[PDB]
Amino acid sequence: MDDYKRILITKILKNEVTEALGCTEVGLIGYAVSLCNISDPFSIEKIELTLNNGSFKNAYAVGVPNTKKYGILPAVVGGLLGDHKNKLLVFNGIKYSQKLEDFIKERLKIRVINSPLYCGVKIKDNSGNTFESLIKDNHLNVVIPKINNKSEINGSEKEEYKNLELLDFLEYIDEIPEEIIQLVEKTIYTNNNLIKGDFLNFGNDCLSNMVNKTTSACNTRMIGENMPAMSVAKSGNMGIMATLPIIAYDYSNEQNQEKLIKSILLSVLVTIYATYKSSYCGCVSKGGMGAVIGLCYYKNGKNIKKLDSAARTFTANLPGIICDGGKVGCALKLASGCFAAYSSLFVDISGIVGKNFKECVENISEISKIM
Amino acid sequence: MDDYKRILITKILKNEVTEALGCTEVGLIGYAVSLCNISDPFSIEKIELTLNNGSFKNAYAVGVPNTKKYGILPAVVGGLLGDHKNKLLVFNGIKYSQKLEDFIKERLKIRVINSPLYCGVKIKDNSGNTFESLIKDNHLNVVIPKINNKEINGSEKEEYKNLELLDFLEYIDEIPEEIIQLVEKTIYTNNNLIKGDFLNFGNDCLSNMVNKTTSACNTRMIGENMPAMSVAKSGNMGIMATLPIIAYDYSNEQNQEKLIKSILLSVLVTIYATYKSSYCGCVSKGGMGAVIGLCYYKNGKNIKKLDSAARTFTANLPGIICDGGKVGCALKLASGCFAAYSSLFVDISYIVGKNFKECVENISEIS
Ligand code: SF4
Ligand code: SF4
Repeated sequence: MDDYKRILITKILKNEVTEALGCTEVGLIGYAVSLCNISDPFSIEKIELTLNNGSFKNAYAVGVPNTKKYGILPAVVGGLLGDHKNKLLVFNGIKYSQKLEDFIKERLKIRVINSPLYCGVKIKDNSGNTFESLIKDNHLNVVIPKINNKSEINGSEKEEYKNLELLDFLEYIDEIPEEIIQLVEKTIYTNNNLIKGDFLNFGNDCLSNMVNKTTSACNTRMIGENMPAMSVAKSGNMGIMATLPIIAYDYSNEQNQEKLIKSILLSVLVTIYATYKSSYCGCVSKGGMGAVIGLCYYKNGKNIKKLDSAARTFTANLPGIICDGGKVGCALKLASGCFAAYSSLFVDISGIVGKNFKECVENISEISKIM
Repeated sequence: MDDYKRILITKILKNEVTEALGCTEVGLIGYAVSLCNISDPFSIEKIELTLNNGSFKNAYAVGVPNTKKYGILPAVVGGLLGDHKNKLLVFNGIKYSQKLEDFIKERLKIRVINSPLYCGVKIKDNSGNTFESLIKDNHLNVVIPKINNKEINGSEKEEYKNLELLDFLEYIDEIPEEIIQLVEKTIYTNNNLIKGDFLNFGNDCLSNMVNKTTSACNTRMIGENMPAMSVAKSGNMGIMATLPIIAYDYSNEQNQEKLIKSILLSVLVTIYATYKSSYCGCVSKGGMGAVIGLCYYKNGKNIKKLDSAARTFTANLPGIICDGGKVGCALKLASGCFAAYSSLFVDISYIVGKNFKECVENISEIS
């Protein structure tokens, strides 16, 4: 109950657990375009968009909220209508214009580079003036223009979090502040609304519900429904993975909101922890690690001996950072994570895996660095 | 319905679908030791065993059939009793001796190297004579001593690689009675491996496939004196290709006529994938046979649906790492069970090939 640690955890929670309208492929392009502040989008003589291949190879199949269209073209058009102050929710409240899409289709040129996250926007208008944007590395790292949005978690606050143990997260889920309780309740509500039908259902059993509900929420997001998702560390998929299996497991079990809240928070805490300790398919390795720990708390309580067994079994049955199948193969990856996390609660491991939760998170983090 | 196709397929079915007693980790050590032909195992002054790390990190937790012990020590002791003519099945009919294990424990020295498959055995006896064995690269590639090598031919294998899924679908309609008995044997042999609950979480079709496949897998791992019908010398690959289809049939129509066709189709696809690739790999090739086999039982010879099942399974391909501790292998098969079953309910648009042959080559490229 360090109180100083409570202050650290709560700042990390408000900085990483945030809303996002649409996938961050289209959300990033829209926000980068929106930062140019083109007063009259019909004045654009030419527009160049510079994206990395890691964000290009998937944006073609992602639907843009409030447009009824899919791909990069409506993400840029949407950006020209949305407000830069909305950040990741740039597509919110936009009134789509087909006349603008027809005008922009002609002047839009896309350059693709092989590098980490990069999203540059260069615009030249009829008057001869030029405009520039640049979001690099992190989904909210705005390089151009200069925006003194001072609070973002600095390196010391991040390093202090990486040094925490599972025992601290187990103590925190008892001493929860009311803002964090409302943030967790918001997360549970936001991602619950994403469930809109059957995507991969094969029964009424607990596992098939987790798979169906997690994949339905995942699909709803990817098709471009005007519904925000509560993302964890800027990843909408990682927030879905960390929450939906626990929401669906609660529904199929006690239906205890008090327990659901603690388990969802524990899961989110573990997810951010793994993300911080990781290097450059982390959705299911980091998100699924939060899910397996969260499900283990609901099913066993604060039994460290059983929480450590769940982490070793999950790490042994690691899905595979493949990712390669665009999106929809993205939902299949979440479904696989659902299976790995649920099955890990019924097997105990006696090599390639660590001894405890902290050792396993570092082993996963090592796999993502070299491979 | 070419007559030359029936000839090559049947000759390959009898060459790849064979029995196996214990995991090929322990089976390899036993066979390599057995090739030294130590007339009196109690005459051994010293023994050195040279294994690669890819086979050492497994063998400590693997049980040796007919010994009631686990590990390298009883695999070497068992090898000193078994016949080199038994090959991979060297542990069959052995009468374990604790007195020999006590004597050998003292003189056994293990050297571990970081290289592809290697299993060398050097022995020096009380009389001053020396003996040597060496199996490297393939589980049956005996380098030392020089053997006849017998029929697995390069022209025949290449002819099978060039075949299409259409040939395997035609073959499951004109099956020879020896192949029908071989498939029936496979279904029976691997069904007997199911010995309890390993990973059960319900009564549903999927949880049955997972539980039965992992229980069968575990039985083999613990060294029970029960052979398993391996596919291309892999017991795990043989389990993966058959158990989900045996457990799906049990939970569905319980049709032995369709079970045989589906099991054969699965085995055919497994050998095909194995031939197409070099150098985890049981669930990618064995699970590909399982997904095609399950798709035939559920949809028949619908090529449009068989191609969709292959693309979905290739998209949802399990982990690349070979799970250690041997316990991790049961978990890998369980994951393959999930990937194969779930692939029959999702269709993929547009990595990921267009048809079954393209997907097998994509998997082969990853390995
Ligand atoms: S495959 Fe995994 S890492 Fe890649 S986008 Fe989908 S969930 Fe994220
Ligand atoms: S982890 Fe995969 S490749 Fe390795 S032994 Fe197990 S099934 Fe075979």
